[PDB]
Amino acid sequence: SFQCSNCSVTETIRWRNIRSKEGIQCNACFIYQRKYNKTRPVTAVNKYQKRKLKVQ
DNA sequence: CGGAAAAGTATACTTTTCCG
DNA sequence: CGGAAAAGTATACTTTTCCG
Ligand SMILES: [Zn+2]
Repeated sequence: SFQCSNCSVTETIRWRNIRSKEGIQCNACFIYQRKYNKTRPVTAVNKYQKRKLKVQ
């Protein structure tokens, strides 16, 4: 176990330290940044439709 | 007030390393 | 030398806010 370089929560449902230099222990900083860094992959949107296809 | 897009967190699949 | 297990990586999928 390590720590995030922004969050800091030992109980990480799924880590992301990625042996390199920094240690993004959390899954929030990397995955949430999808839209906050650039154009989030439309892949997650394609399945997102699963909700939008039921009611609209 | 409702729906659409943003957002967020878990999970599913995958990989990398260690040890029998 | 290969299997196993946890971390890694990103999409999946449901909720919420906000504007039409
Ligand atoms: Zn973080």
